[PDB]
Amino acid sequence: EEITIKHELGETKVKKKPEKVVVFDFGVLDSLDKLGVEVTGVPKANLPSYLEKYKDSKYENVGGLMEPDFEKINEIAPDLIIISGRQANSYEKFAEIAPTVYMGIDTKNYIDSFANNMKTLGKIFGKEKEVEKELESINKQIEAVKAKAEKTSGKALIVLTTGGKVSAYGPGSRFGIIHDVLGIKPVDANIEVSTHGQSISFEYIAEKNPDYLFVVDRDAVVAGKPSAKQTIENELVKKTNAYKNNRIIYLNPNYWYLAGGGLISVAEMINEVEKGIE
Ligand SMILES: O=C(NCCCCCNC(=O)c1cccc(O)c1O)c1cccc(O)c1O
Ligand SMILES: [Fe+3]
Ligand code: NI
Ligand code: NI
Ligand code: NI
Ligand code: NI
Repeated sequence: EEITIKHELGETKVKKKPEKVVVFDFGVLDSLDKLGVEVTGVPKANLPSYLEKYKDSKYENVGGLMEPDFEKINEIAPDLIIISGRQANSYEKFAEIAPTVYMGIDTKNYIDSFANNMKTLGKIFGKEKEVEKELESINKQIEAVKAKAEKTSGKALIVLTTGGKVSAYGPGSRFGIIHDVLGIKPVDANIEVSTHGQSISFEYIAEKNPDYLFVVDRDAVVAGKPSAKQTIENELVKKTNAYKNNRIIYLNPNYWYLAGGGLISVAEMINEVEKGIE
């Protein structure tokens, strides 16, 4: 029983319950994990800590997030390839091999895109109720943090560290869920939305003077070398409220940077926010 999927990059006809599934989005991979859905191929080179089981030799290595092994993908001859924003530009290449669905998060409507992505997996795999149950759990999660949020005021800044440099995310960004969904107040509400974040210096941080400084150590997951500490915790940063209040919250980059938009990653993401402000 074939079905047709509409997505940002077009329309794909897909066999229901495809036998061989290749996944280039870790959110999706953690969602299929979460659902008991079996995958064939993953890019093992960038696997998140929490998805380390997909290193097993039962799974085919199809390369890296930025470096798909196209020849290997061909030899697998998958029934479905699922990609996201990091591979958007290779859509045609993938679609040439096998039916390819694109599943990205619209950051203007994080939760709505998330839900539709998940519901599309529900459809493809016959997992509609399991999906709805998980969507419901995250909804209650949100409301709770949404209450805890409104309890207090105090403004938040979201930063990312890569090689001693630091860049910022605000509403509508890849990390906007903090502001947009969970109801934390942004220290700067008009931050130019950018996939690796608006470049800034410490001069900027110790100015907007946030109560909460959410940090994402990019180097921990792209270099394998955590830098987040030393980049951040320096004189000019330490002057802030957040360092004095011990509210510099290092967010887990395995979830936040390599893998969001999945049943597991979004639940975990929300929990790191909750704990961050309790
Ligand atoms: O278009 C993208 N990157 C192209 C430029 C990347 C230049 C090199 N990057 C890395 O080495 C790297 C490796 C693994 C995961 C990443 O996100 C990385 O950026 C991109 C899109 C959505 C999210 C991202 O994050 C991206 O990057
Ligand atoms: Fe990146
Ligand atoms: Ni299941
Ligand atoms: Ni190869
Ligand atoms: Ni081969
Ligand atoms: Ni329902």
